[PDB]
Amino acid sequence: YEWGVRSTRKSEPPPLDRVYEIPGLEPITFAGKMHFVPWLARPIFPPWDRGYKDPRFYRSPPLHEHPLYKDQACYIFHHRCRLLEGVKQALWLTKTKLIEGLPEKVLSLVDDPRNHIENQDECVLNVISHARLWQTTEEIPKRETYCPVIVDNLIQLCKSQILKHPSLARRICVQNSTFSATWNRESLLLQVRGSGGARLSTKDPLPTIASREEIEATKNHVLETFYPISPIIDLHECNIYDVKNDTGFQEGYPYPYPHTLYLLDKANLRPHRLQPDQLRAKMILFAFGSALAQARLLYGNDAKVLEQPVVVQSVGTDGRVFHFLVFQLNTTDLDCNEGVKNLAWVDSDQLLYQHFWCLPVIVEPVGPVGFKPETFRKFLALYLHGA
Amino acid sequence: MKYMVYPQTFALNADRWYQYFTKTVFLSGLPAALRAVACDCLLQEHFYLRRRRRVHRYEESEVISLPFLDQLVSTLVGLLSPHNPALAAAALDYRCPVHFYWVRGEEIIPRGHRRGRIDDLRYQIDDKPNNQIRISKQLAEFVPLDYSVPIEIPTIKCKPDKLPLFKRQYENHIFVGSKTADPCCYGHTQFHLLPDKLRRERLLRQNCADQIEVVFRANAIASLFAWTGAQAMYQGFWSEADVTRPFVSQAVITDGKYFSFFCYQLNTLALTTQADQNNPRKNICWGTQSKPLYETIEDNDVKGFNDDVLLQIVHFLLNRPK
Amino acid sequence: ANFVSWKSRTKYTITPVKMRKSGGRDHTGRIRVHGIGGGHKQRYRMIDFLRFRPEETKSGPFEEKVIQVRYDPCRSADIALVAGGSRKRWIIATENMQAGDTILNSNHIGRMAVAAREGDAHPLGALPVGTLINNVESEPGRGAQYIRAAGTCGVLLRKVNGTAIIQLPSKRQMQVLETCVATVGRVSNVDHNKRVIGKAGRNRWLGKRPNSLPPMKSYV
Amino acid sequence: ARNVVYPLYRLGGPQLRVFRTNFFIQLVRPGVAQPEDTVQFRIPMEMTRVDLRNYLEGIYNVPVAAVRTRVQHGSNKRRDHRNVRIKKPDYKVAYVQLAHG
Amino acid sequence: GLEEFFDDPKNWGQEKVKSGAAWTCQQLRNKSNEDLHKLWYVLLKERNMLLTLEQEAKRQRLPMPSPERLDKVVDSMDALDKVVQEREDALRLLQTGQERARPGAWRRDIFGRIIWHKFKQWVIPWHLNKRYNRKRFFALPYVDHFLRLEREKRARIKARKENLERKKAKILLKKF
Amino acid sequence: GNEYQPSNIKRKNKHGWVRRLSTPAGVQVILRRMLKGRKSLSH
Amino acid sequence: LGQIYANNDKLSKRLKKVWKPQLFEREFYSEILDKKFTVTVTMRTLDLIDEAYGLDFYILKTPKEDLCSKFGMDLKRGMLLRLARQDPQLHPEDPERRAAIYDKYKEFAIPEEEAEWVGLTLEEAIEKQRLLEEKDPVPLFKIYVAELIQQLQQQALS
Amino acid sequence: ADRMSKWTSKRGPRSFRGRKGRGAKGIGFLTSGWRFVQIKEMVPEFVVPDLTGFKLKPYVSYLAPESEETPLTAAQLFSEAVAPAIEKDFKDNLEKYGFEPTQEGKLFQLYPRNFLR
RNA sequence: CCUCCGCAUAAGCCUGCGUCAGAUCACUGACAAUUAACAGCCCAAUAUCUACAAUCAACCAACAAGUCAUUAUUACCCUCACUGUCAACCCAACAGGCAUGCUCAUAAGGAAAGGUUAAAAAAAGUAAAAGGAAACAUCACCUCUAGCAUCACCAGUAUUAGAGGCCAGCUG
RNA sequence: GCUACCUAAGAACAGAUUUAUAGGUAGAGGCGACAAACCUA
RNA sequence: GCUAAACCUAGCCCCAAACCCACUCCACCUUACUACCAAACCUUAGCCAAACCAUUUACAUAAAGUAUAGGCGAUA
Ligand SMILES: [Mg+2]
Ligand SMILES: [Mg+2]
Ligand SMILES: [Mg+2]
Ligand SMILES: [Mg+2]
Ligand SMILES: [Mg+2]
Ligand SMILES: [Mg+2]
Ligand SMILES: [Mg+2]
Repeated sequence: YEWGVRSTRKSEPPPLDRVYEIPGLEPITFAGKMHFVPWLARPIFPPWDRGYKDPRFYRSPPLHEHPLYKDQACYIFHHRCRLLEGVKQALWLTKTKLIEGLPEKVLSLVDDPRNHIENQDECVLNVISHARLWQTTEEIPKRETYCPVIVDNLIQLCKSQILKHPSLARRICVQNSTFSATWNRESLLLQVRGSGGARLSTKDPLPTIASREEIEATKNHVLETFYPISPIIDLHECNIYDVKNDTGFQEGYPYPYPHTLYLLDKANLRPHRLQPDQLRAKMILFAFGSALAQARLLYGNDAKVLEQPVVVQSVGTDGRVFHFLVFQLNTTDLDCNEGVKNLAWVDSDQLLYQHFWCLPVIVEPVGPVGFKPETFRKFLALYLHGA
Repeated sequence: MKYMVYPQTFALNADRWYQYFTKTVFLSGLPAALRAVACDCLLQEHFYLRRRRRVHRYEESEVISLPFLDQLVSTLVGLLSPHNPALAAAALDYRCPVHFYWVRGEEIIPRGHRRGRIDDLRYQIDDKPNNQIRISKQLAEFVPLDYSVPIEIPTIKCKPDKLPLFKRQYENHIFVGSKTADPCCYGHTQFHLLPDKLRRERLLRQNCADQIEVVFRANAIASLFAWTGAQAMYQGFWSEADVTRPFVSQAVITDGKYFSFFCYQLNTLALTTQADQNNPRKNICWGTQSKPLYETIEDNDVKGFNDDVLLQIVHFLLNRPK
Repeated sequence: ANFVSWKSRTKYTITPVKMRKSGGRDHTGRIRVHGIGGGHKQRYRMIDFLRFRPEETKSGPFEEKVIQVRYDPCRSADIALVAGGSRKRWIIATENMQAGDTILNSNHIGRMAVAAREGDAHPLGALPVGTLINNVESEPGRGAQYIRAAGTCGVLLRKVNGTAIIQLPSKRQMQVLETCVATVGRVSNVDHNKRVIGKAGRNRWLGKRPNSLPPMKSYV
Repeated sequence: ARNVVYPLYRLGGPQLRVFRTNFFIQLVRPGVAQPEDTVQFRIPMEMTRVDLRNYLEGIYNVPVAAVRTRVQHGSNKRRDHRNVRIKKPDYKVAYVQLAHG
Repeated sequence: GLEEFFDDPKNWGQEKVKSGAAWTCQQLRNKSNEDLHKLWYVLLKERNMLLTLEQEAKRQRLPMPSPERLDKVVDSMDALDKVVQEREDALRLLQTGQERARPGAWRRDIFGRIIWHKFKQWVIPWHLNKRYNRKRFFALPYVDHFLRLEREKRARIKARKENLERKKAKILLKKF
Repeated sequence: GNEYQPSNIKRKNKHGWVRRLSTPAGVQVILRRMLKGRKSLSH
Repeated sequence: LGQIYANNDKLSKRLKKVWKPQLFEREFYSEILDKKFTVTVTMRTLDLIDEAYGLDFYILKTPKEDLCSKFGMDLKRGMLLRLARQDPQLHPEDPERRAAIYDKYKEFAIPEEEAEWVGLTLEEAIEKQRLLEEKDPVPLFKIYVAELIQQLQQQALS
Repeated sequence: ADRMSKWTSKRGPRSFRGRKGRGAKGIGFLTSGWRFVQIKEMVPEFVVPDLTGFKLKPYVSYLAPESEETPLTAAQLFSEAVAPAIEKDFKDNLEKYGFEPTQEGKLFQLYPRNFLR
């Protein structure tokens, strides 16, 4: 069953005038006139090409004359790719073992009560109430309006602790920074083209989390392979690509080392947003991508097991559900299914409030409900990492 | 329906007109590692960040200069939080609307079924600063309330529609950047950047090279009156209950490369003809000329990096409520 | 008239397609079918009725996974988003098909019968005779034209050399070739028949206005 | 110029140049109160804002800074003895703000 | 400056200004092309002067000081433009032999009549110009009847005019 | 009597020169207006 | 296109009838053009081809009015220009076959100045004559140079 | 409902009033976001001479004589422009004398025109 | 004293209570105006992507199943033009109608009475003793037809599609 | 451009709703919760 | 004695003779009057007459309203 009916297809030209069949004679057409005439023959025009070049009427060459048409298909992962099997597929493409819960090295930063902004419930209540209610002139702010403002204001609350820690004066957050990283995985080449908001750069790299006992203990782990799903579903099969490793930056850049990828889901529609398992998969591929490009910038394109492993953490959100991720990239020999594996610590479904009421009901007042500040304790644990 | 005062305005000599609409005296003047972080932001946006899509010239100040100014404010509010703890608890709104609606004057309707009737001429400013800093407490005033100053406000000789100023009817908004339930109603500082139309390259190409600095000055008066005035409305004051204390805010506005600095001291919400009879009091806008932050940027670093411009940014960010 | 049919997309797409009501009208704007028009809006999910299609640079039988068993407005049965290899596609659901179920689309005609599960698709030479089938082709490579509505089923009656004979739910028997693919089991959404519309609102919401044995057929 | 076919510009082509200007211009007095630096003209219909800027710059050496035009509808409401509408012709009005103070 | 829209400030209100003749054509055929360029701008600025003076004359409800020199300046712009077009045309006849500066063709629209079609500039050639090919430069056979009807309406108007001229001639011979 | 409920899109799309010339019968409408002598052949 | 009386008496309803011929997609081989054409044809045309002893004779013998097809007249102009030129493009590298085919139809030799105009409709001949006598006009520089060198050669002979 | 009135740009709905304009010429083109790009080359430059020391006023004195109208035919312009060069080079390749066969290499082509006025 | 009106945009109309002048219950001529930021006027190809409604979107709650999205490579550097902008207004009638946003009695808009008398009859309103009436469609059901694909039915497939039938009380 | 049904993409206050805009169906016709109603008095 | 009355001459009609028109510049089939981008032919039917209607029914001179045709009738 073919798609597209004949009435919507390009209508075939009527068959040629029978004069074009007689071999001896030149037809007499309306091409001597400069207009259609129905009692002369329809001429056959040579395929015209505009000699000069104009940009608004450019017609690019077909997909062989492009100077990088590699026949071996690269599967690309851009920020819009909504994966199918959720986290398992990114764990396969990443060659990593998952560990539920953040490590004690990160959560112990907020173990003492000294690492606290004063009245953190009042401040985070004001960030939630500001962005989700008090923000704009509209009566309720839409998600595209408030979600970067929730993330941005929480980063300003954690940025207000330069008074307690001077080291946070060595980190910036850049935006519209696009990294890229290609790696081989069993049979076919993969690329992540990373274009997400708020890569928080530092001067200093993050100190590693997993010891060599745990990295070595990843060898007996096996990746849970899956089926019928070939594990490249919903990536973008591109033939016209370029293998390239980009940290997003020119060389010689202060604040060069990625710290946290603050990637968010600010689409107003439920179908237009990433489902939260796919959100977590997008975080694993972006932190893997930027950490991997950091490894290619520090160590060449050498498939090896890294001695100074790179650790890049990321926070992804829908606006009220937070998903935390610490990624520990310790091998670049991705193509085998054995050896040491990367390892990642996740926090799933860490909502910082159940719901927000932007109008009073008649009973329940204006404001959030279900607020739980342990999630901001996790957020602020991730901001204080390496300080 | 009301006049629609645009702060970042193409109109010639719109500064003198806005001092009429606003009842302001424009007084010229004012009442280390920061250089490293500033040059890090400059070189970050011009040089170090790799662009996927090619930055054309029209696309520039949307792509290039806007996150430059965002990064400057977020890093200076970062680093200057120990020197000024009021910025540690101060809200930082990025591209957030400020509206103010006031009534200034009277007009008898010249044509129509309403002819010969007093219709007071309303105005609204809708503005988006690039980013503003709002404190829960209020900066102390620069000059005393009801400070006399001998220079006189302009008086236009014609209808404000003879400046290209146009009328619409839409929702009258008085808005500081957030609704009135927010605890941070008062305002510290406000950072603007002039749009692609108001480049000084065009203003030199067109023969209005005089009005270049006027553009800065107009964005001074319309924005800050719409901000301080809106702050005065959130504290309950209005045109008949005039402000009992002066409301003060502050603005560095720029072209991306040239910076100018402004202070604004709202003393009167009494702008109507009913309320400008026993009203000697007036609003005062302090201002500087424009000075370039850097001079050029080549391949690797900046050249001709001025330092007093960073010191006036910092001295704006460093004052405090009491 | 300006009738351009919406039935115009060329490539198969997993996404819903905005479709345009005809109103009962022709391409000439006159009512040919009375009593159509004015329903709730619907989007069209493109169904792949060629059930066995090997994908690009693959062949032979292949497994596929059910991701979601989805209501479809355009038809009576509900459908299944079903992904295998590098491609998702919408197929039509059988009665017990869960999310997460695995379904084998097979091509090899065995020597013996294949004790197939509830929702898989086999050539009619590979089935135990006297089983309920659905989504039956008419040529090898035609695509599944019949036994397609909600809860319907037809039983494979008997087969001759290179030929199977089906009982359609109107009990008219059909002679098709052996190597035409049909899916086993009965179509989902049973008790679509046992239902009370209750008010005429649901008659109007489905796009409906008010108004004004045969011989065993062959295809060999 | 007006009532002249313009040559088509293709990207990379020469500058379009007018050597004898077809369209005239007349500066009228403002019928309302206007600012001191605004000079009001009656542009003919086809003259754009940019043509007027270069027209006053080239021919009259006037430092023009802003130009704002309005098209004025002349009335088609006055009739002959024949009950046939006479149209007073429509005209474009240029409002010119002069530079340099 | 803007004072070139106004004449000599001594002439303001004098209600009569001595102006010379207009340029005739043969006086202008002796001038070079650079000189006709410069004279075009002399007459151009003078014409803007006189048009401001007309519009202010209608504004103040007064009559013009001398409306004749507007007729003289339009007279000279017409003669000068005609001279410049003569030299363009004679050079066109020598260099190419054409007679029209703009190309065209005798075509025959939907309405049957033969029209000089003036060509327009386009970028793409005519056979893939989507809007050009919606124009019909052929008349179908249901038009030839209306061509005959139009032909006979013109022949009636001509016959009426010729006959009416002869009747006026007979009245002249009866009167004289 | 408020049968005429005006719009310019329906007026030009109903009776304009382009719809009149789109058909042969409408071209004959134009030709009869041109032959009666009329000042407006269409909208 | 006519009418019948309903049962072959004039005292019944006069009701109208169209008599359509019987059409047949057949296929022919013109030896002069040397090509197989797929032509819709009727039984009477096949019979006239048989009575003319070939489609080349059927086309070169039948009068333009009698033949009454634009396509058959274009076949006639093709064959007649092929015979009017004695074309080597009939059978290249076989000159005996060319001369045998060309001598078989020697009867219908028409000059080339007449064989172009065979079967053109009047508007198509208006076009062909329009393209014959279209010329870029002569730039009057060349005409005036010719007259002036003529005049200086009259002064040279004085 | 008017037919006699001219269809001007002031007259339709918003979509009609925006499209139709007066007789002005396009200077550039619209781009995405409805952003008009102005092309510098399509704007006419008024080539305006220097009037300094120029001795021709707009009127002619009445003391000047009357002459006879002799329009410039191509025979005259050939005679004075070309004829001395051909008489000189004939008493002692027509492109030598100021003739060009084509003018596709030429900036100011005479047929069809590329200059304005 | 009314205000169930207003003010704007839309559509429509096309200078239609601006100034000067004049003729006429007591329009003509001249001149002048509506200034773009609002709104129209857009988009470089070729491929390839777009399963998870909206409802304060959170649970719940569903069915009639829903209004919103890119990436890959190539090309790409100039820039703010054009048009709308007025009014007491439109379609009718010689009563009515009109989309939307705000205001929900008005900050905006207006005037039911030319003067008199206070007859009849008529219209409307208020008061009144005592009395207190003196067929089609369609859920559902049945029947018949129809084994099928690229312009309806239908991008549907017999659980489908189509055609049929069905007292007391008050009151001029 | 009314009116009847339809379509596209909307809106409003709860639908077998009301409605603006643009398109479609044309007289041997259309359209009809069929009044042999309506289809510019 | 008000209202009015009057008025000749615009033009037109019928012949004859003769074969007409149609690019100042610009714009004009897109929503005509807008500077500029990827397909034509296919019997006229009926009114009316026949006192209805149903086949039928007109579209130089002279032969001649003759031969003919025709519900052998109206009529042609
Ligand atoms: Mg305008
Ligand atoms: Mg705009
Ligand atoms: Mg208005
Ligand atoms: Mg009022
Ligand atoms: Mg009265
Ligand atoms: Mg009573
Ligand atoms: Mg009869």
